[PDB]
Amino acid sequence: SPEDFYEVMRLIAVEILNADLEEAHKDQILAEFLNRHFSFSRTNGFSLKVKLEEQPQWINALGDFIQAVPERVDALVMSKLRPLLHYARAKDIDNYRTVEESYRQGQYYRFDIVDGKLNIQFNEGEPYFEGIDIAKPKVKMTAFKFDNHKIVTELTLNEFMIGEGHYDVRLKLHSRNKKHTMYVPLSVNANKQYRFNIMLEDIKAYLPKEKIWDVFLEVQIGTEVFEVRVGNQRNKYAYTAETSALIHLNNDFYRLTPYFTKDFNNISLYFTAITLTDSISMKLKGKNKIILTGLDRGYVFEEGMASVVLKDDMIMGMLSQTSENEVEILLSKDIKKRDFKNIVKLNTAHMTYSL
Amino acid sequence: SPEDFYEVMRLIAVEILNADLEEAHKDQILAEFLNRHFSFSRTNGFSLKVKLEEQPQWINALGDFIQAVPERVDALVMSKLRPLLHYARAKDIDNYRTVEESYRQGQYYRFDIVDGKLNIQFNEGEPYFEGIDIAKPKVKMTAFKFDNHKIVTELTLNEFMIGEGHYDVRLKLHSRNKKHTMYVPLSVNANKQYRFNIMLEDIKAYLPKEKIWDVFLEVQIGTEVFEVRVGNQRNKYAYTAETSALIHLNNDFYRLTPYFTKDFNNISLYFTAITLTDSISMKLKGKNKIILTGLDRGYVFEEGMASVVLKDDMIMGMLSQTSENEVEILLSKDIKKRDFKNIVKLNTAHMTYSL
Amino acid sequence: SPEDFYEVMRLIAVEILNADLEEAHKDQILAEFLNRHFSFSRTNGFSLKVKLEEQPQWINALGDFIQAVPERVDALVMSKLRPLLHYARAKDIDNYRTVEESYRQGQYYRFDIVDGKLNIQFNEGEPYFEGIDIAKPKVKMTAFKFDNHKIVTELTLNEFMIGEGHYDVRLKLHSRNKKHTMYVPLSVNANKQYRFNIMLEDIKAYLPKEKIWDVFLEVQIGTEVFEVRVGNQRNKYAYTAETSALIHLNNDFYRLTPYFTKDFNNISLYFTAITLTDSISMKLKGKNKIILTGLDRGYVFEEGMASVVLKDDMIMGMLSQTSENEVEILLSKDIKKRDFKNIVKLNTAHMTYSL
Repeated sequence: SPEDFYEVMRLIAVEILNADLEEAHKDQILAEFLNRHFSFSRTNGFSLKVKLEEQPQWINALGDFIQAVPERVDALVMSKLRPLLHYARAKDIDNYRTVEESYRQGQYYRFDIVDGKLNIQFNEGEPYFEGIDIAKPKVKMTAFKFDNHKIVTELTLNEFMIGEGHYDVRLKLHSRNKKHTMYVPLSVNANKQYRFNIMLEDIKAYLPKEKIWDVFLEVQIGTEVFEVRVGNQRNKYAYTAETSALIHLNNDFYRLTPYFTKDFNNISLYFTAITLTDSISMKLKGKNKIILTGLDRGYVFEEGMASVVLKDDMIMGMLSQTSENEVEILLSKDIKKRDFKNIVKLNTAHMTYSL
Repeated sequence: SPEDFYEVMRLIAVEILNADLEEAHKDQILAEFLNRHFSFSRTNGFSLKVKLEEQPQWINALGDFIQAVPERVDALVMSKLRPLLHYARAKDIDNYRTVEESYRQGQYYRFDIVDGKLNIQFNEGEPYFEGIDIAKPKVKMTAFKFDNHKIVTELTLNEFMIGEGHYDVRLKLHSRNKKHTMYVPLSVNANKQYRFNIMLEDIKAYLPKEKIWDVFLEVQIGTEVFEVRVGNQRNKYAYTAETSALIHLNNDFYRLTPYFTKDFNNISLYFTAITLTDSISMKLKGKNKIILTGLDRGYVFEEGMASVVLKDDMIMGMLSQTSENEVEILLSKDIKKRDFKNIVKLNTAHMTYSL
Repeated sequence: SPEDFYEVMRLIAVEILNADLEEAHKDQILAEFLNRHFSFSRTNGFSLKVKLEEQPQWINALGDFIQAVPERVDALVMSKLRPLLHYARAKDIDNYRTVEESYRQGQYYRFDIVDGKLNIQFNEGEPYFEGIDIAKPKVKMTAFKFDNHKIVTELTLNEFMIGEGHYDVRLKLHSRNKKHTMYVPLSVNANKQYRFNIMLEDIKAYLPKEKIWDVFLEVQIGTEVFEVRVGNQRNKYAYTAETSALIHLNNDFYRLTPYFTKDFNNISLYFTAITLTDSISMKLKGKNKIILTGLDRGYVFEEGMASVVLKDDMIMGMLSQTSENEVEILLSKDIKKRDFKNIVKLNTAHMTYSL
């Protein structure tokens, strides 16, 4: 129960003050006490979790507890807590929730940035709290689709202390050895859902430099840069593990394989050479259907128009991903078995693969 | 005639000063007097409208009139008028026009921004006028084309007090209830003509959230943001009203319909469900042509390669928009009437529609 | 040899001081002396050119020479030399090289920008040198490919005093008369390799305004803009001179021709009208191959799916660039010679050309 709890934290704050050493050393010890308690106790975001009727009962005890700590100490504590300490002593939970609410989406009544920090007035007539640090945004990968033509991924900023439009975002590919880097511009965003089209024709020339490419979201605020590793929060990955995309580069074949890391479950891209006939079989089904089968893993191809090229003939077709390791190319006419063996080239809607 | 006119405005300025109340209250009343007169009288942009020979005759009378108002008052008047008041008293119309000229395109001899405001020196050797506010840009929609694959729109900033390169622009879709938002990056710009390619594959996932999407141009200068509603100034809209684009989304069909609002003639996008066979007929013409007819409104499709898919066969074709509600798909071979009834799938160059 | 050389420069610095005129006029004459010597002598970048063992022998003599010039003068010399003058007197070549190293890629131990200038601490514990100007980046065009559908060019910043991520870049097309302009956004970048996809459908409407379009790279740092003319440093151009791309615009045909200027060997784009049948021949080879031959210059087309349209029939094909002025369209079926003469329309994968 609230005031039985904050009763206790009040007395602990009292004894830190009546310990036996200097004045300013007690507040530093005390300042660390409420950085942690507001970060890791019941107090964090109580105005959004507790239902609205019981929260009046919460702010009284918090108020008497926060009344016990001197106003001096609000300068050494983490900057984003100064408003909550102030409305705690004032037992003002319309504004206390507003603040905790204001941090989640970055919607303040009035605000602006100064020196890369926030100055916020949370409601009309209330003071401005100045110099509030900007914490790292939480990112959830809410979509991830890919084929042999592009990768489409959606990253959703679930929590960020600053609203849409005042920051820039890019998708960052960082090699595991940190030596090489790729940046993909934003394609479109709907509120805080950020969608990136990674065209493999754009990144084919740079991928061979390293095998492991880790995915980050870069978020820039003027010149303060956040590097957010992405993947550990996500919607359910839509493919069987090791599902890959076929890449063709300087007469050689490669696979691009998304996967999730062992230590922290983040998403990365594995790029390595293959031998096409060891990885994918090509067979004739009926007289007008070509079937591509991933032998060890699924390969996803873009659906739509396709063609097969012989040395003196060509046939159009329609490609469809019938299963996660099986692709059907429905040809526009019959192909004899003897000529099927002489396919020189296979094309999807945007890519060509010389056999 | 000029000095008969500015004669009068001089005497009106004289009587505001000889009214009977405090000193600073007269200038505020006076400051509002010339905010309006420069905004809504013959004086606005006279150096660009009047032909060059008669303007010398204008600046003398303006000079004697502006000579009557104290230099004190140039601090409470709208910031962008301070240069014109100064060159008025100086009866300097080479610089007066230069200023009015300088505001139209944002081409100053010397300038830079400070606190989101302009500090301008209009000619060599002349003073710097500091702290000039930036008014909202005028936008004209100079192109708007669309099909079932993308929207291409060109927005031209006809007037803006700051030159190309120092601001950013994005295309904003804002739901009528302000709840949801889409931002499209700039695709290319030629001087102050800004072209946006809105790929429907990029926005298909976000459109179903609301029916009405209003079009804005966002213009950002550091952190000062302008929201400009667009459409009321435009070149002639190139389609018959209610012309739409067909969208396919999770087995369901929709229309995306550009239109212009009743109250202020701005352009918006209407997204709503349809029943394909109630809206579009598909018929065979001759033996090798498929005709799509919009029954209630025209539907625009991307011209170029297309195909029709049957359950065990496929046929390529060429799509052409023969009229605004009629589309022809010229097939590569004949199709029997009995098989035309068994078309399972229809594809344009970039989109697929399962029947 | 080092100290025989810097011996001399020391004495020259001595006599500039013992000349007969004012104090501050000698330092200005002296300040210009070491702007040039560090810019155009053995001293420039010696810590990166000389091999590591012999450089200790270099910094002693430089030290005694730089010891002779007063510390007063480091304020009037070019800002980026202040660290090297300081570590010269200190004969500190671990830090001297670090600085020269730090300028090449823009990798400082600690730094930030202030007023569009750098404040740098080069190693842990060392002072901060403040107010360092940012010189123009060196640009090398490391790739340039094009066809009738897009231009793909890669620009590599070989040297830039500021690391990736803190600046923006755009590709600029500037008409020779400076009247018209085109800006192409960045498509992707890998470290300091910046790739631009210039879609001709995006720039077709703006190209007719002028014939000569010069290529620049714009680099923006807050509001300080660099205009870097590109082309004179490049990898070997991949096409024969005058190789062009065919453009179709309002029933008329044009060529877009990259070329390099006479005076400074920079790359530009020439846009001018042609008569299709005077520039490109179309002939039948065998019964299923259409050959496009550039008569006066090569024309590059995008490889992949293509089609030819007759007034009541259409044929798909595969386009391949067999030589730099010869293109083969391998049709899906035979075409009679009498119907080949009645081709109304020719399509590549993304473009259409009405004959």
